[PDB]
Amino acid sequence: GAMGSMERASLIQKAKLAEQAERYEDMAAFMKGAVEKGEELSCEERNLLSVAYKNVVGGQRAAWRVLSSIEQKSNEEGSEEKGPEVREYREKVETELQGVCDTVLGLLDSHLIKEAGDAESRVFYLKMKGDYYRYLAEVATGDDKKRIIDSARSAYQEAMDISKKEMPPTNPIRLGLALNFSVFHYEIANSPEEAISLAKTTFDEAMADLHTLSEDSYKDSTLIMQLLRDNLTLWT
Amino acid sequence: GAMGSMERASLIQKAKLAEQAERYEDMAAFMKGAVEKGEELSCEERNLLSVAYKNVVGGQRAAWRVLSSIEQKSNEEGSEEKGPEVREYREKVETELQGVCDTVLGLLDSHLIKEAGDAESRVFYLKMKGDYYRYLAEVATGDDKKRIIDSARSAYQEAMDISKKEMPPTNPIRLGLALNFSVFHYEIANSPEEAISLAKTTFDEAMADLHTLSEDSYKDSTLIMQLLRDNLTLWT
Amino acid sequence: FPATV
Amino acid sequence: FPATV
Ligand SMILES: *CC(=O)NCC1CCN(C(=O)C2(Oc3ccc(Cl)cc3)CCCCC2)CC1
Ligand SMILES: *CC(=O)NCC1CCN(C(=O)C2(Oc3ccc(Cl)cc3)CCCCC2)CC1
Ligand SMILES: [Mg+2]
Ligand SMILES: [Mg+2]
Ligand SMILES: [Mg+2]
Ligand SMILES: [Mg+2]
Ligand SMILES: [Mg+2]
Ligand SMILES: [Mg+2]
Repeated sequence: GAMGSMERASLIQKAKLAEQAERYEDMAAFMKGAVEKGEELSCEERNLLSVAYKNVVGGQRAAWRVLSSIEQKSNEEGSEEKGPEVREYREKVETELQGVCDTVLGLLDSHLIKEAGDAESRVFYLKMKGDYYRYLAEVATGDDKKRIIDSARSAYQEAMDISKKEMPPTNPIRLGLALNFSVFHYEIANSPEEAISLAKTTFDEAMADLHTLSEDSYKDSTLIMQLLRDNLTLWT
Repeated sequence: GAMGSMERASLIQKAKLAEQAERYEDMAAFMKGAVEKGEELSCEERNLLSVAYKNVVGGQRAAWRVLSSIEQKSNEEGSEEKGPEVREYREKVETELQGVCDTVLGLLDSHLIKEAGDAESRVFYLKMKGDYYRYLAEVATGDDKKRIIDSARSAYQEAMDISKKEMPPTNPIRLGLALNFSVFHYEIANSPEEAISLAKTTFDEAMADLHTLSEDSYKDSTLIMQLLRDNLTLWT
Repeated sequence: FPATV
Repeated sequence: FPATV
C-alpha cells in the first residue's frame, strides 16, 4: 500500500490536516493506511476514519442519485433515445461507490471488528458495517440485493443488541445507530412502521435519561434526538 | 489515454452529465479526452473545458491556502515543532495542483491555441493560459517564479491586445479577461495601481457600450461589470 | 432524504 | 480574495 512507508502518527496527523482542507479522499486514504498498521484505533481515530469515508461516499451517493434520475427520465415514454452514455456514466460512478464500500467493509473485516472488545468500539464498527452494506443496497438491483440487505440488517442488529445491553439510552453511538437503522427500515427494508417505532422508542428512552447527563453530554444527545424527531416529522 | 476509445460526442455528453452531478474531476477528464481528439472546440465545448478545470483547480487552491496558513503558523516564534508532516502534505497538494495546471497548459499548447484563429476562441484560450500560469505563480517560490509570472503576463497581454482590436468593450470574454488580468496585477505582479486602473477603465468603457446590447447580452455584461466594481470596492 | 449520522 | 471568472 502507498501508505506503508509512512508512520502511523504521521498518517493520523495528515488525516486531520486533510479534514481541515476538506480533502476527504486524502483523509480516507490516510486513515486506511493507519488502519492497515494493524493496531486498534482510539475513539478520535475511529471518528477520523468514519468522517473521511462518510464524506467520500456521501458525495458518490449524491452523484449517483443525480445520474439515476436522468437515466430514469430517459426511459419514460416520449423520451428521445440518446445512446448508452447515461447508463455507462451512472455505472462508472456506481462502480466507484461500490469500490469505496468494499474498501471500508474490508477494513472492518480485516481486522477492526474482531479486535474490538469494548462495547463502544464494537458497536461503532458494526454500525459502520450496516451503513456501508446499506449504501451497497441503495444501488443493488441483481441476484444479491436480498443478501446485501440482510447483511446490513444483521450488522445493525448485532450493534443494537450490544448497545442495548452495554450503553445508556443517551449514548451518542447508540442514538446514531438507532437513527440509521430506522432509516434502513424506512428506505431499504420497506418497513416504515418499524422505522417509525424505532425512532419514537429511541427518542423517548433517551428523553428519560437526559437528567443524568452533564451539559456537554446533553448537547450531543439532544442533537441526535432532534434528528430522530426530524425523521419522524418527515414520515408522519 | 484512457479516453482514446470513447467517441468525441460521448465524451462531451458525459462532461455535461458530470457537471450536473458536480463531478468536476470526471468532467475535466472527459474534456481532456475531447480536446485530444484533435478537432477544434465550439464555444459550448470551450466552456465545458474551462468550467471543469476551474472547479478542479479552485478546490486545490483552496486546500493549498488552508495548508499554507497552517504551515506559516507552525514557523512562528513559540510554535511547537510538529515534524515534517505539514510541509509534506502542503507539497503533495501543491504538486497535484501544478500537475493540473501543466495538463491544462499542455492542452492549450498542443494544439488549441495554434489552431484558434477567430478572436473569440484565441482570446478565450490565451486568457486560460494566463490564468493557469497565474495559479502556478501563486505557489511558486523558486528560481523560476519570475519566468512563471512573465508567462502569465505575456499570455494575458496577447489576449488583451486581440480583445481590444477585435471585440466590443462589453464582450464577456473581454470583460472576464480584464477582470482576471487586473487580479494578476494586484495579487501576483505587486502592481495594485495598474490593477485598479485596468478595472476602472474596463468598467467605464463597458458602461458606455451597454446601450448597444439586447437584454440577454446586457445581463451577462453587467454581471461581470459588478465583479469589477466588487474588486474596486475591495481595493479602494 | 432522511437524516443519518 | 478578489473575484475572477
Ligand atoms: C469515539 C466515539 O465515541 N465516537 C462517537 C462520537 C459521537 C458524537 N459525535 C458526533 O459527531 C455527532 O453524533 C454522532 C456521530 C457519529 C456517530 Cl457513529 C454517532 C453519533 C454528530 C451528530 C450530532 C451529535 C454529535 C462525535 C463522534
Ligand atoms: C464560448 C464563449 O463565448 N464563452 C464565454 C461565455 C461568457 C459568459 N459566461 C459566463 O459564464 C459568465 O462570464 C464569463 C465566464 C467565463 C469567461 Cl472566460 C468570461 C466571462 C460568468 C460570470 C458572469 C457572467 C457570465 C459563459 C461563457
Ligand atoms: Mg512506526
Ligand atoms: Mg452496476
Ligand atoms: Mg426491536
Ligand atoms: Mg469518432
Ligand atoms: Mg513544491
Ligand atoms: Mg494598458
